[PDB]
Amino acid sequence: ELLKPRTLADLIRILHELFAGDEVNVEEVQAVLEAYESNPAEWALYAKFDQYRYTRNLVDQGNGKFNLMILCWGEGHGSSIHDHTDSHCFLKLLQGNLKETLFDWPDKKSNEMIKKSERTLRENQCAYINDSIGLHRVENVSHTEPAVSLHLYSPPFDTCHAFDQRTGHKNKVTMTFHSKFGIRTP
Ligand SMILES: [Fe+3]
Repeated sequence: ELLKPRTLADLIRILHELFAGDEVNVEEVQAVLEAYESNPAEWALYAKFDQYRYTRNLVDQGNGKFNLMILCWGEGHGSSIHDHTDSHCFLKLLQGNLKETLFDWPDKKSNEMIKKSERTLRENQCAYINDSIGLHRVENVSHTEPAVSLHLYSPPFDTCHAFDQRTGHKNKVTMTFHSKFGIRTP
């Protein structure tokens, strides 16, 4: 019985219920993430920005079933084109807007990766991606507004691939956490 999360802490408790088992009801997880109304005071602790690139701030480790993290995107900050390491990946906007560009998996032949579509993710929306859907890039294209997003990955993963848009070639990257549980982790 999915109820509206009243707070971030309530959302986290609900997520622990939704991930108690071995499978993932994607539509229910997405619905509960979308139903949480972002309250900046509840997540200010995790919203630690860096001047030069986006930061990943771990919020909850989901008792091993998922990583819940907050990403903080300065103006003009964006990601690589990347995969999600055979995990579910939910992305909910907490503040601002992000541009999501979707790409197909490259072929063996070296070729330019041409976007398949793009969309603007707005405040409180929750999007979803997995490797079966494709690859994506996420970018804060704003010149004036930092963006903050809440990401849930299940199972948790510490590495993924970045893809060269000019060729489709991929390189393994290790995810680093800027902070964990509100504590800066150099
Ligand atoms: Fe992603």
